[PDB]
Amino acid sequence: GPHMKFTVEREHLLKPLQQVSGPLGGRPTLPILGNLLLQVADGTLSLTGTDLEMEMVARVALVQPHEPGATTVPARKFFDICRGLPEGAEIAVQLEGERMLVRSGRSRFSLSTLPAADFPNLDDWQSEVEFTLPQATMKRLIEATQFSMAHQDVRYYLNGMLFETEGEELRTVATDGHRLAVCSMPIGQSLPSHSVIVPRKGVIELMRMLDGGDNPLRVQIGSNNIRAHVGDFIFTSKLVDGRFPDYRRVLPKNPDKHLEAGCDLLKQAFARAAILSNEKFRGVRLYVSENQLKITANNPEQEEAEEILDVTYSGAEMEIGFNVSYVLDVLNALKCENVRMMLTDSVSSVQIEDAASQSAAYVVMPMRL
Amino acid sequence: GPHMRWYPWLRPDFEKLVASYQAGRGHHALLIQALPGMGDDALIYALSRYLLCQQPQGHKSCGHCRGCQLMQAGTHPDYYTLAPEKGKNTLGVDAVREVTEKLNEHARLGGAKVVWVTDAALLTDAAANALLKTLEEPPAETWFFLATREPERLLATLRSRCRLHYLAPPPEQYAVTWLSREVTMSQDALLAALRLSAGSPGAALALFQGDNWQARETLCQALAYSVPSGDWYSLLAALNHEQAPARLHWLATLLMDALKRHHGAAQVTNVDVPGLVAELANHLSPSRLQAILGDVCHIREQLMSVTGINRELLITDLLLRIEHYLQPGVVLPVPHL
Amino acid sequence: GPHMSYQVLARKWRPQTFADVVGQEHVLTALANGLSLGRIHHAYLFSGTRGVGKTSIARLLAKGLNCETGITATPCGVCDNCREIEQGRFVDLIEIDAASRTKVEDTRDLLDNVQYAPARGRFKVYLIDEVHMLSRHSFNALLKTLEEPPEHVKFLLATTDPQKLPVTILSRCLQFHLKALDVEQIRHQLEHILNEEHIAHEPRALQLLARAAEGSLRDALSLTDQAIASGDGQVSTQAVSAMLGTLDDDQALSLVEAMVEANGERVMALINEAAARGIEWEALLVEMLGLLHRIAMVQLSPAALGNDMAAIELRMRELARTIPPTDIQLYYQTLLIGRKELPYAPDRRMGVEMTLLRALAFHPRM
Amino acid sequence: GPHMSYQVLARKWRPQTFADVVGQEHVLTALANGLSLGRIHHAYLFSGTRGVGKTSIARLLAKGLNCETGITATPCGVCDNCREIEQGRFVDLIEIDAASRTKVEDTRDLLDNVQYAPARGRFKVYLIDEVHMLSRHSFNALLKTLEEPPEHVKFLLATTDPQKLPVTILSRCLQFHLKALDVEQIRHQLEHILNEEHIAHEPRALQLLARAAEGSLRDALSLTDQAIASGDGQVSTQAVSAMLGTLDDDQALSLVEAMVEANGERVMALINEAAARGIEWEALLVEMLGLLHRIAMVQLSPAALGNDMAAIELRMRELARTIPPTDIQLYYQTLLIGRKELPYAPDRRMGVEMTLLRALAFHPRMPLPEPEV
Amino acid sequence: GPHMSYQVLARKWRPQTFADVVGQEHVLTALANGLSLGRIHHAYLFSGTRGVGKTSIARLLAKGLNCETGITATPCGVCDNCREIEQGRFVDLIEIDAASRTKVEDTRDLLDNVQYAPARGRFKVYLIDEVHMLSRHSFNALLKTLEEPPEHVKFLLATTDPQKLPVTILSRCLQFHLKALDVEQIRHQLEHILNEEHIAHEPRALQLLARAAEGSLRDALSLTDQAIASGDGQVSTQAVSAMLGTLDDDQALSLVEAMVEANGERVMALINEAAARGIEWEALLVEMLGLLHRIAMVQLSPAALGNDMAAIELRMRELARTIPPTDIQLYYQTLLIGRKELPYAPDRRMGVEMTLLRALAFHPRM
DNA sequence: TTTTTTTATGTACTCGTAGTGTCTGC
DNA sequence: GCAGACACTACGAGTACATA
Ligand SMILES: Nc1ncnc2c1ncn2[C@@H]1O[C@H](COP(=O)(O)OP(=O)(O)O)[C@@H](O)[C@H]1O
Ligand SMILES: Nc1ncnc2c1ncn2[C@@H]1O[C@H](COP(=O)(O)OP(=O)(O)O)[C@@H](O)[C@H]1O
Ligand SMILES: Nc1ncnc2c1ncn2[C@@H]1O[C@H](COP(=O)(O)OP(=O)(O)O)[C@@H](O)[C@H]1O
Ligand code: BEF
Ligand code: BEF
Ligand code: BEF
Ligand SMILES: [Mg+2]
Ligand SMILES: [Mg+2]
Ligand SMILES: [Zn+2]
Ligand SMILES: [Zn+2]
Ligand SMILES: [Zn+2]
Ligand SMILES: [Zn+2]
Repeated sequence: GPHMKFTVEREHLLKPLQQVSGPLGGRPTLPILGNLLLQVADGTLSLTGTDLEMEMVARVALVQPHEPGATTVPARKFFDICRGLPEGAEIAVQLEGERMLVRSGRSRFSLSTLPAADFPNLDDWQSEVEFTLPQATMKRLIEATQFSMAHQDVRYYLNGMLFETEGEELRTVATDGHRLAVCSMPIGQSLPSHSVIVPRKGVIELMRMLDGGDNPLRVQIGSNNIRAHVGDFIFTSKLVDGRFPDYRRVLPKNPDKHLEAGCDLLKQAFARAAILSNEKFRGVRLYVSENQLKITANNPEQEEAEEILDVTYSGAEMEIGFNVSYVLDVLNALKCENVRMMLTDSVSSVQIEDAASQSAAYVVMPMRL
Repeated sequence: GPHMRWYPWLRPDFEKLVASYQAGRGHHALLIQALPGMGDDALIYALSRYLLCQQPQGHKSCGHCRGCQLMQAGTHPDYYTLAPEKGKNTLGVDAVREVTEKLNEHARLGGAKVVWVTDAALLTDAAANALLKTLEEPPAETWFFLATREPERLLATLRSRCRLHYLAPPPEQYAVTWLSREVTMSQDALLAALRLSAGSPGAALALFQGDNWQARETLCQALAYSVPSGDWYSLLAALNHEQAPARLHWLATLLMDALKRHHGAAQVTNVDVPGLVAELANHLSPSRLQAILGDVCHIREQLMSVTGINRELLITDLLLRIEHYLQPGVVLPVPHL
Repeated sequence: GPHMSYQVLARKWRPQTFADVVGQEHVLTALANGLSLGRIHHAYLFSGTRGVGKTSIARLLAKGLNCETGITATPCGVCDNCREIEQGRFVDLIEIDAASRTKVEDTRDLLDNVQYAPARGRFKVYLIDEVHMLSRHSFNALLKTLEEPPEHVKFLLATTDPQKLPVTILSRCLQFHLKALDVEQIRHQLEHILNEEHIAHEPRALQLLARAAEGSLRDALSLTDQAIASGDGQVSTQAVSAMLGTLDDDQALSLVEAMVEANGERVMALINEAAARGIEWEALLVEMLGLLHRIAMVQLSPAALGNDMAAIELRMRELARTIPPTDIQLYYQTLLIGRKELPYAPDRRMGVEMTLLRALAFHPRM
Repeated sequence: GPHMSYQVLARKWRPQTFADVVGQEHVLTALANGLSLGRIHHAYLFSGTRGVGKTSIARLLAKGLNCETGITATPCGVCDNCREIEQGRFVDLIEIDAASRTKVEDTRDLLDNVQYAPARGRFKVYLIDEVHMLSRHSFNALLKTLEEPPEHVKFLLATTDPQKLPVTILSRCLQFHLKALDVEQIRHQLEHILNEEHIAHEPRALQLLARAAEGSLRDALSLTDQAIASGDGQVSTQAVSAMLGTLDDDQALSLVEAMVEANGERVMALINEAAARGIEWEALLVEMLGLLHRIAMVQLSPAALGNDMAAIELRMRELARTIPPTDIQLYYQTLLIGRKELPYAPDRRMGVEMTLLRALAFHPRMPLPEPEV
Repeated sequence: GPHMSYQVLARKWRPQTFADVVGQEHVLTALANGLSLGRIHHAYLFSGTRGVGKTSIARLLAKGLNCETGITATPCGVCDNCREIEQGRFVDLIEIDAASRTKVEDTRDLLDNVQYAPARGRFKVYLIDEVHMLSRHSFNALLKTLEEPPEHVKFLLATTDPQKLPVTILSRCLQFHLKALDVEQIRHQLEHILNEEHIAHEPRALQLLARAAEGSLRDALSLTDQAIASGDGQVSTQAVSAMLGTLDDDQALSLVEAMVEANGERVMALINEAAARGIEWEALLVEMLGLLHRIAMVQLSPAALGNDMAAIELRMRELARTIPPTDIQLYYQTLLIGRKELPYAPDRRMGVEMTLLRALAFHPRM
């Protein structure tokens, strides 16, 4: 029987509906694609929006007695039909043939529908690993390495993040072949070792989804997709088939030359030198001598910039040239007091980390002119 | 509308092909050499139904799992189709590039992936080349299906990276029995249609279902009028249409049968129309008949190959050149090495 | 899971060591001498027909260049770099599917990042596959980088059609012509791999596969996989013969003797009979071409004939005894042109009929 | 010699002095005289086929115009500016890969900074390589700058097909066409390079390399590097002949002689010998066509044979003394048709054999006799 | 820089008075009469062939309009603003390279500068070079400004391609079209500068320079500078002839001249010269086929020669009048067959030479 | 007095919109 | 803050041109 009794209040769904809509139907790729699925289960209404790649579900609590089922409706029509109703509204949705009738007082409107069987959706699956992450932990984890994603590079496996879970630790690795960022945080939960490659778009959408330390995040990673539950919102993105490189073999093995300096001083110096750096080749040449760091740069117009920093250096005099953007990004990410740099050879990569905490690591690969 | 109309002659092959996938040792790329409308699309569709099914049995899909439901609905995150865009008879490199970039991500439903190209002969060189490497070394659990009129017409590099399956057309007696069951018309016309469709029962059935049979009858009448008088220009009225290559092929088959009748061949492609072929044989000398046949087939190939060519000019010039060839004392073309 | 999808022979049997490479001895020797002597270049262009092994040769060159053992002519195959490049996860090696990333934006973006250091390996090898599909702007963007690249980057181009590359691109590269594999090499490689995988086979079937592969190991391997699928795990002569297309009967010689006699009745009756048997028309035309070639060859020099098949060659001696050489030459040329234009026909049978009618029209009275 | 890591033959032996260029005399003399007389135009475009020295000559001119001493046509090898420009990253010279800066948004940025004085040297040399790659708006932006540039800015434009330039751009600047090198110049340069690198060489191998270079020195030098790789560090006739995938005439001369003499048995025997060597069958037809074309050359004019074929010259002349031109026309046409039809033959050897059979059977002077009647 | 000779002849010999511009009487007289008689338009748009004087004449108009001795065709050149326009920059003369400022964000500022009163001169003068490259929105803005121009401003637009301008801009501008300079005018001017630059010269060299100028005086001046460079400060006939032969690109027409003349040695020498330049051989055959088709059309009617081939008009006319049509058809057939057979040749050079040898065999000389 | 144009892919260019960094009196 | 303001950067669209 055509039961479909939805009894919800408008203001409690407008923000979820806008959230799950997001990239709502604007692509004429598929008529079913430009639709949102309404489902009733667990005493709650699930609003599902999917474009065959990313799935978003809002679990809004019901008000009155309901009737279980599922049916899909045009997303834009539903979004516009409840965004203009004055303040609150008793949204009562009923099924008539292939139609949703939405009533609230003297406001009756119709939306032609499709059966839920046609709508692509993911059922229950055995999760390869499960995380109970505090919001601050994942926010710091993604924030400190989101700048290291490859932006549409030929190597498809680099187009995202590597979530590697090992023991009671969760690590994120992001690199593009020139910069690399690794951030590991404890979880206090014995978890099986696993490796995940979440694409760029998936991680960006996940990052602009979590906020507020009051709602712990639940992460479920399977063999073909990843789902994140923030409060009552669920996000789902497919995985990358590639294999991320072994990052522990990318970090230098014997960083003999040690440097320690102030984070603020290094950041200010690097920005000051980058003021006059090359426009598209923003790279500085750095000389380390006994307790002295000389950073120099120039442009095709030959407007050289030079600065000297008082650092704590242990090693021999050395030259190395690296780009400024990656190092400014690393220094900005490391919201610390002392920055420690590891140098091996004038032809080798440079390691950058917090001197007061062994929780993050970064690798900058120099420029060989 | 038109959908998976399964044909009996696909039964011995389908059961074979699924076996190659049942053991898991099948090739990721299966190029089907099948005549147009003979049933390659239905076989590929059924194979994809088996492949994407999460819980299959024997030689058919369960029809119960969510993969089967989504496949039936026509939407599936792991079922990509490469078809010419609406109103254009070509497959752009942009669609192939988008599909190939999508293949990088995992299959959403946790199963395998299927990429089916409707017709590999319509691939642009750029598109086929963009598909080359994707064909060569696809990711884990990725399946490619290609259909072609002629495999050798494809790119010499793409066809190399593909297991080629040939769908043998049914014997002529079996085909005529099948079409007699399907269509209640004369045996002579049915055999003529089967021979016209190169023995493919599906193409002959489609010819009878559409208006092409009426067009062929009109063209035969126009030829009957024009052969004794040389008024070949009137043939334009019957030749100029959106399906001009088919009618040019019909004329070529008629000339084939005229040359056969002059040589006395036992069987002819046009058995339903003996009067017209006899008139062509007696009225036109074989030497000029060969030239007319060659020019007609050359015009057909030119009309098919180069897109954007104007049918009016080509057909009119072909008719005028045929009329010129009819006149005595005119040099004839010779095939070029 | 060791990449179960590798069950296809064309993906499992690609060589991983210089010794595993079949044929191509000249380019292999040149590469080995370059690696050993230290005469290392920065732009290699392996050009040749399809399915000869230029991608595999380039990957082996990359393995040899980026091995921790050093710049070795024979990669170890077990080092960390070798294992990673086998896995495809190696950052320092960039494989560009130039038939897909043909735009100039991607090429310029890639070339702006050449100055940076390699992550692990010595060299930042660039494997540009199907180079000829790049846009002209993409070609012209590569000129300065190919002329004077940094000492840590190397370009390994690999095209199947070198003439479409601009001369300015061919000029900056070492051109390695990958010679097409002979019949014997293909047969030996197929026998070796089949015996490695314990698959039933017959030497005659392997000979047929090698001959019908048209000088390509990938074509022969795909045909072998097709035969395995068709024959239920065994490469049997009858199955591969019915698959590839063979003329066990003497209908080809009967067709030739009917056509050269200008007997259109017999020619068309034989065509009808062959079609009733589901003959493959291209193989038929190939057989007629071979028969006419042998006829002309024995017309020039007595003996030196189809002694392999004595039965037909006796009647062939009769044919060479009667037919003038010019008629044989024109018949062969017309059959060849018909084979060329066979794809450009509404039907293969109709194409063969065109070819035979053209052959008949030369001497219809005699 | 030193040969530090053998940093490619092409890059190592780039010219550094105006006396080291292999003989583009028509542009070398003009540039030297202009530098000596002080007639330093502000814009000139180098054109010509690949690998001839346009970029090298542009670098040489920047050397001459940036030397610490007076402006000379013989730059010094000790000058700081000359050493820097030899090593690159020079302050004044601005290597501008125009193919990477086709967009007008970069040419406008170039024009915005043209007026700033150079840090060192005299002329801020703008070296634009592959000029023909610039977009139309980029050319039109370059127009007024090229018409009236600053007094301390010289433009160094180089390309391969100057015809693609807008015609006004061709008008605003001088034009220097660098002719493709002759075979003898290439051979002498290759001998010089191999002698300076101390690598064994033979005259025939170097002549073959020069012939296969097709008038471009970079092709010659890359081919010499590949021949060094093919041999054990030694250049020999056998190694180069194997690498180029061709026969050193002679064999093909025997082929064509057996063809014109209607000696079909010898034709078949030589084909068997070539099969035993395993040469490309299309190479046989190509070489036979080339020899027939050279015999046609000799037929038209006696002075149509270079020193390269001198090893068979006395033989070749005799061919032109006996074959009427119509017979060589028939031979060339038959061989060309055979090469046309070769890819569609049942086998490449079958196609080559049938082509030879057709060539000898259609011979007018000695046709293949009709068997009986 | 060093020594006064560095001044480029294309820059130093910039006309400064209306008596210095040469060959453009139909525009100079119009400008002089308009300035003297008071007739004036809101805007003046210049157009014509490259290097003819559009920018120079526009600068002369700017000089004439802004001299305090009255609006006159001939400026004094002694006062402050006359010199400031040429030497240094003049405030009220706004020179805008429209190619550098195509975007509307610059033309908007320019038309925001039109409402301000001129500083020194009476008429605010705008000289916009290469006006055919402005963006469509910039064109809309310029039209809006031109609709109601204040009496103190007068525009000057100089361009080479007038067809790209909006019709509504052409409607409000009195376009002056400058014809390409004649050979005699170019030669006389070149002689004038060479005599007044203390540079030796020879009349045949001057005639060759004028002929090679293609009608643009800037081309003649540049070739003059190169001729002085090629040699020791002397314009010798031999040096000029050698330089033009080096730079000449009419290989096809001279080659068909020699072919129809049946001079085999000349044809071979021309093929050698074309090979030295790296001339594309298929393009050479295509151009030759085009020339033969055009000469046949000329034989059918003299009207086939348009302004597109004015440089080679006399040669093609004379080679049409002296050659019977039958030879033209035979040569066209031979060259078409040779181009058809060109790709299947040992190489393009020998293939095209073989085609030429085939053509030369028809109607040969003793 | 109303009538006429082939495609497929790529490369620039110029403009509004659109989304976001950042930072100054708000 | 801050949010508005402003700056700036990116994407799409519409147009133009080139090439085979
Ligand atoms: N020289 C060779 N040695 C061994 N196997 C080869 C060789 N050449 C080709 N193959 C086989 O062909 C398959 C495809 O080879 P590939 O190197 O991709 O050829 P291509 O040059 O046309 O890209 C390989 O997987 C391998 O099985
Ligand atoms: N005229 C020449 N003299 C000497 N070497 C040359 C000459 N032309 C080319 N080469 C060789 O080719 C290399 C690159 O030459 P290049 O000038 O870049 O040619 P292109 O004109 O194609 O840019 C040089 O390093 C040099 O070894
Ligand atoms: N009619 C002419 N009279 C004198 N010199 C001319 C003439 N036309 C061109 N020129 C020369 O060419 C140089 C540039 O001329 P210009 O007028 O800028 O050409 P354009 O039409 O391409 O803008 C001038 O400095 C002048 O030397
Ligand atoms: F098929 Be290969 F990459 F030439
Ligand atoms: F290779 Be060159 F600069 F044309
Ligand atoms: F050369 Be002009 F100023 F267009
Ligand atoms: Mg490959
Ligand atoms: Mg260069
Ligand atoms: Zn199912
Ligand atoms: Zn190794
Ligand atoms: Zn110096
Ligand atoms: Zn004055």
